[PDB]
Amino acid sequence: VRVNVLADALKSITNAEKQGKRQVMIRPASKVICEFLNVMMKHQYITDYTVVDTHRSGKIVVNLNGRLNKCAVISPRFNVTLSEFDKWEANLLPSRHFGALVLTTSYGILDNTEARAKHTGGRILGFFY
Amino acid sequence: ARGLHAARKMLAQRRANKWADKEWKKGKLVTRYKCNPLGTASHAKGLVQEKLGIETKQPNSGIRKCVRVRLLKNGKKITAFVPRDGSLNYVNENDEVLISGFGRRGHAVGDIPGVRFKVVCVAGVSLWGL
Amino acid sequence: TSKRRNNGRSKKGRGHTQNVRCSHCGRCVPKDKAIKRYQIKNIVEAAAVRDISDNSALTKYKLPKTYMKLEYCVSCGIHGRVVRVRSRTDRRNRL
Amino acid sequence: GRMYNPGRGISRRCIPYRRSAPSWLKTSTLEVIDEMCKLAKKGIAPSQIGAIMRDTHGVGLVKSVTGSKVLRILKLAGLAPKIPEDLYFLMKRAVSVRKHLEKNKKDKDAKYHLILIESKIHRLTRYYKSAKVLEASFKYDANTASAIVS
RNA sequence: AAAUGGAUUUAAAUCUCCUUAUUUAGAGGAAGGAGAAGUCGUAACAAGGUUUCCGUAGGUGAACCUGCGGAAGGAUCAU
RNA sequence: AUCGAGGACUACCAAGAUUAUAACGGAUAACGAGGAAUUGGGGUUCGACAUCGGAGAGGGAGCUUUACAGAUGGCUACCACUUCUAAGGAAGGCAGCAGGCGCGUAAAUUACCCACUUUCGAAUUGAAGAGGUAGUGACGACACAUAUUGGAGGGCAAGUCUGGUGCCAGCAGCCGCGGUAAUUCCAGCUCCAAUAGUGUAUAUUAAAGUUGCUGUGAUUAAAACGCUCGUAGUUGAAUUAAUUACUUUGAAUAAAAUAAGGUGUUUAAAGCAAAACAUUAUGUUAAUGAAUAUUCAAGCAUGGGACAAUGCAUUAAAAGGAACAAUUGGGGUGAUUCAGAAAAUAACGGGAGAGGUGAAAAUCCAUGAUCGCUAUAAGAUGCACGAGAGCGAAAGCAUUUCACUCAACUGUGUCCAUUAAUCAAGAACGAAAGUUAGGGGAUCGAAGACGAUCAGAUACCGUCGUAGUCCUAACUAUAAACGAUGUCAACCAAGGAUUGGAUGAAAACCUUGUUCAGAACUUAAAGAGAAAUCUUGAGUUUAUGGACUUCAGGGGGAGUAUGGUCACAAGGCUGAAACUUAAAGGAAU
RNA sequence: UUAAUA
Repeated sequence: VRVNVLADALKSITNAEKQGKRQVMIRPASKVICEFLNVMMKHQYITDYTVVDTHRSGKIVVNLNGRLNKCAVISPRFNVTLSEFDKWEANLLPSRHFGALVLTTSYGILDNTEARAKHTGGRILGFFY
Repeated sequence: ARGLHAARKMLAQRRANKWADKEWKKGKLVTRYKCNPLGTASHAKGLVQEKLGIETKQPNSGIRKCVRVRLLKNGKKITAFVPRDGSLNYVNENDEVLISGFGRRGHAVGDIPGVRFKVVCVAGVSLWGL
Repeated sequence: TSKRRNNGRSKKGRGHTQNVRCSHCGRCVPKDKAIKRYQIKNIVEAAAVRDISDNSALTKYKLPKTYMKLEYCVSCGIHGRVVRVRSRTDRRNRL
Repeated sequence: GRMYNPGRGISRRCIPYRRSAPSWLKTSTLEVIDEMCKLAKKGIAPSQIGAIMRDTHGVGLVKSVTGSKVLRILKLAGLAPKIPEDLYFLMKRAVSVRKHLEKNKKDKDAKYHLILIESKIHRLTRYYKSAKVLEASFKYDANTASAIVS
């Protein structure tokens, strides 16, 4: 059964970009899925997206432009203390200038860079190069 | 069990799966104190009682000189090599010797037919300097 | 390992099939695995057809044929030259 | 897929993207409630009640007309059956299989499917007890279900 | 208020059973491993000369043989 | 009763307390902690021993004094010891400092003094084997002169130099070198590494992504339960403008140690002191004490509420369940029913062979066989149709009729509203063989008996033939139970065909368009893999994490021994160790 | 038809 909708969405997006597809469709939409896409847009990894309302937790269509190498979700969302940031980036990201994590915090869903600026930790969601 | 609250099974699986480690189980179960003639000791002392010569394996030829030792701490009977050239003539009978291991090879080592122990002293100094 | 993708059988969506008897060995082989060949021949050989037709008591009686289905085990299909051992890349041909 | 066998079918219904009643529909809630009320008194399951309204009265969705579901309507009138409809039909099948099994003792496939059916009953009974639909004193028994289901 | 008599409390010590644990002797029996280029066969790898293997049953100096049902890891992806 | 709570003890009353989230037991070569060794991150192993806490003084037990002891450099008794003795009797407890015996691979002087730190005392003064100084000290650490240790085939830097040795002696951690021309033995010379150190042996750590959270593998190398149901456990769709968990700051918290701040112990390891300059009594100065930070698991407070759990009214998931309509089904059960092969019997014809083999033989036949026709009655079986077709959780399921069931697909503006997925313990079904008791007993046929073949043949070939093969009831619970590929879910390159539906066209059957479900097949310069090969995955994995369960750790010993449990039995489930060995194994040329 | 071993 669908345990993690975000995992399904990020696997659909990564698969689409490996094939060079222009746009992809995600069937179950969520707040967390929308927030993850917004973080990826602020770094200009996806052009934009639209949300269709099907009265049944509608679908999302995401436009991709040759820039998203891999976006993946992280299984059980570990409680990331502020001191554990660089330990996670050293493991999940390619270098110190390229990628960005995604964390869910009381101040919303933010990447590692601005969560460090806001001085707040939380559960880790995923990443993208 | 890769979940966030699944720490009971993850910890319990490593307890069970660790018993299949041949090198790790041997050092934990109670056999070093009953089935080891040397025991935990690195070196052991015993009395020489018989001078022996063991033939080597098939792809080799010759007689491996060695001695039979009766240890003090336990009382078991073992066989001990006599290191380098012509060192068996230096070893007398009914005297105390220091017996100390070998590498461990595929368990047995260098006098071929099952010997795993080498005489390092003859009461004296060394079945080296001697 | 696997010399054949289908394991030499013709069974895909089931677990068991009945047995048949080799026409030469008498061996028991499953129905799908057996080498099935069909034979349709006249009851009179090509030499004797003329002789029978000469002295016959019927106007234009047409000689009947015999029909029987022969099933062979793998060992008795190869030995009897029913089938031959083929190339590694020619095994895949099913025509 | 299905709970107990590897079958996987997606035969569903498709609610239209219109939560309000269609323009051509003119019957008010009073006729809908009483027509549904009369059907409940006749001993008809709520799932079948809605179908009869849809096929005959053209009221395909009742929530689009009255604003509340069929079961909520029946509870307000007090005509909702004490045993939930889906659980009731499951115990009707377990009784029927058991009756056939009394005379045919050698049927080993009916014994397997009876086991699957009763496992479903214990799954639904557990859920409805957490939902407070069924009192905790309720318990499914073969020697008893033959009478209440009847 | 000292010797001393008596009754409780806490009870060492010893004896008799019983249990557990560890070590160790034993005629004989059934095993495993290693060595010695010892007798007897040809079981397996080629269609290994009766295709091989698995479960079970029986038999036999020995590998093993045979009955029933499977598998191809077959020597057939094919009428 | 005690200083005091308290089953701490007593009397009466009640039946309670703990346990799969591991109680009760067993082991420890187990005192706990601060900490130590090694580590990229995560971790692994150790901690008797500086300091804190606990316990003990040969073994228990019982007490005295006192504010504090169940004290032992106090006492009493018992056990095991040791010493003196005038033979009557007596004290003593080095797990205090030295030292001695024993034990072991393994560990120092029967020294001097209270001068430093501090404790006790009637007190500025006396004691202190606490403490300090000295002696032994290649356990280790630091600085520093000018020589030893191991090796020279590869791993691994260094000799295809010369003398002896002749598969011997030997070297050799592993591969291996040595059978007379040794690069490996024993020596001589030379140089290779480190250097006051350097080899060996055992053990910890890294190497080991060969114990996996980060982080493994399960088709074929070892490894997916035979299959389904199922409790605990784990994981759970979207959705809303009181606690807990999470997160940020702190409070409080012994030092030593770790990190780290300052400081020329001549540097350094150290120490926390010394001075830099004031040429310093003066002055910086009332000088330094690193802020010394930690720090995990709990506990306390604080700001936030995104992601989550327990709270106490949204929709209608290409989640799930139920209902209905039309069907599909070698799915199952019962009854009914058809077929003729083989063999048996009855009658008739015929009259010398028949079986069987490579050739034969054993065997059957004149009591008439084999062969031919016609009749019967049981057992069993279910050809051709029959397929890379269908159904079933798997095992498995095939003459046609009638019932009883069941499941699934499709169709749906029908209902519920999270009811779900995977699942230790537990439970149904589980081929064939085998067991128990009845019936049946045709064919075939483990055992057995003959005849051939062979050197032998207990086998292959032929003939006969018991248990069995068949049905009913009850056991057994194993297979190469295989797709050697766990269950659920998402994404996913081109096709042609097929099974069952729905829906248009073309007049049930058939040809076409679309779409749902099922068993499959072909192509790939792409993805993966050690390759074979996989593509309705074995793909989306060092760019490693969707959920859950089971299993594997070189080959043997061995699925063996023992223990437990199930069975009438055979056997099934769980299941080692000693010892042995440098390979065993997988795919391909 | 028979064809064992180094």
